[PDB]
Amino acid sequence: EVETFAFQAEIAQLMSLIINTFYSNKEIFLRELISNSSDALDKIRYESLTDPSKLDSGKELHINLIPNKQDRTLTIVDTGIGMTKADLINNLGTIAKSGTKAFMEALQAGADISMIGQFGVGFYSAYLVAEKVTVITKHNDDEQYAWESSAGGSFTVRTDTGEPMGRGTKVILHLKEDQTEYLEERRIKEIVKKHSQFIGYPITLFVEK
Ligand SMILES: CCCCNC(=O)N(C)[C@@H]1C[C@@H]2C=C[C@H]1C2
Repeated sequence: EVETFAFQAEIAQLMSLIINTFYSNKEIFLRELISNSSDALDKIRYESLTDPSKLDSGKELHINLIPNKQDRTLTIVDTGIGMTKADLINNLGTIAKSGTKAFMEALQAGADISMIGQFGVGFYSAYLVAEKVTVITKHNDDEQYAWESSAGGSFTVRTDTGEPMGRGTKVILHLKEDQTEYLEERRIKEIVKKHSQFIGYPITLFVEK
């Protein structure tokens, strides 16, 4: 059972600005997704201080970067707090509405797309490099869900049947044809070292076979 939803108008507007604006410094997408993973890990770490059973679904707090040249995908996996169905469908998009409006006003004032993180909507920078984004997520209080969008104004959410995650979030970037440089080990290392060197969780860059 796949449910289809319309993005809020302001968020659809942000995604098409991200997709259509000429902007060469696309690598900042990785910093934004890693920062998102770091916050999700902070959240479950804090919550587990007052309730250790919240780590029954997995004690390890880490971030994995998994390129796959065969599928042309880059996956960012974290074992953070995860996202409920209400998060995916409504809550997070609602929060993002005000940061979207502020971000788009700043861009009129001379700001540039690399400051998207200061407005809390860094996730959508994924569409600098991806034609389609799949997010698999599991929160302790909900089931495993798959969110997906190729932009164009709509996203889908379904219950996920694949491998159980335990807890956390997996962002699968289906890369545009001319953005395969972000599948290369030396390029990913360069970006992580430049923008994410002080992230307080182990970041493991997988290599391909
Ligand atoms: C925790 C790492 C992801 C942070 N998520 C966001 O910032 N969102 C706006 C959400 C991602 C999916 C698209 C919209 C919602 C659901």
